[PDB]
Amino acid sequence: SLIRKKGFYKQDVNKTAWELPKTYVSPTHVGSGAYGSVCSAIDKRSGEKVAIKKLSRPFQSEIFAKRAYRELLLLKHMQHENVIGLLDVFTPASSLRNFYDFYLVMPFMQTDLQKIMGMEFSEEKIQYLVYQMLKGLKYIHSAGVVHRDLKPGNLAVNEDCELKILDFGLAGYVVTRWYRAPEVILSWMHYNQTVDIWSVGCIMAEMLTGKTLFKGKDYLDQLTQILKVTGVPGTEFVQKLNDKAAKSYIQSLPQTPRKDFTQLFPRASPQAADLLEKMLELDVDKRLTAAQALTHPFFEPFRDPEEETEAQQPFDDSLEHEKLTVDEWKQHIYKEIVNFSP
Repeated sequence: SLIRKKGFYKQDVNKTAWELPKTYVSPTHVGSGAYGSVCSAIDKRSGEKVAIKKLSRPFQSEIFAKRAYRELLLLKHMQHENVIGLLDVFTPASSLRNFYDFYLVMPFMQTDLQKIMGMEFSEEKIQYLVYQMLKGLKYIHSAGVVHRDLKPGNLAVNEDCELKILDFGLAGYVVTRWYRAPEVILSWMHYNQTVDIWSVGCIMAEMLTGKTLFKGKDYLDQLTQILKVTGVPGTEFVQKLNDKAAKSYIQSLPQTPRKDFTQLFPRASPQAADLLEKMLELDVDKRLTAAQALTHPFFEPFRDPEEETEAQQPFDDSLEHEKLTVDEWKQHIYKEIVNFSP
């Protein structure tokens, strides 16, 4: 019968109370978000700086509980240098009655691409960063997991430009959708894993030019911006649309041809423009996969096939379809926390 597990101490971080194991010291506020908040801390077992995410009221609803469970399972499953992973998971709770939240411990990353975007990117820096993005995507895709909301704010980077993908596998009024694939925005055919490769294309274009590639105040406005770049698609593509109205709209447009991408991107190398052309492709069956993109000459200076690993096993969340009670989800989560091993 306890207030918290032995070896836990209570401390305020960013004016909220955290409960941490003795082994994590000097907690320092990093940020507050939609599902929790993050601090940095020193693991006195090594002196390594780590990030700790405190989940905020994950058991407030079945929705939040389910997301918390899936996130924990996803982070545990993936084992790849360019995919954010878990060093540790803990809760101060001593029982289910006491179980209100838990904490994820992760490699500390200084910043993210959104924060350093606009700063000047040599093509070498773009090669390096995009290569790492694509290795991470190859890996999660190979486990049957897509990101679906890849954007610069989800790409963590450190001082050495090492990169890790955040917030994968967890995907109104007018939220920004600048990096989302057209087939997702318009739901005009079913998407495959290359939805994320569209996003890579958008992010790479922005690193090249300094400007967001596509914006728009509504979906049709954004589509108009996209077609300025892709050209109005022809017969092979149009036949694949499952939205009759969208098809008719496309067939009724001024039928403006695509590219030249070396003209659209006047400062890009031929290999950069060629890769962009193959990622910013409306046809989801022709768009490059991550594995294919990694073989492109743009990455020749950095390519190491040995680093381009696949997940040995598919991500398997049996309870993904299940509708359980918060108490039931708690037990599942509670169990998953105990079983963890670094």
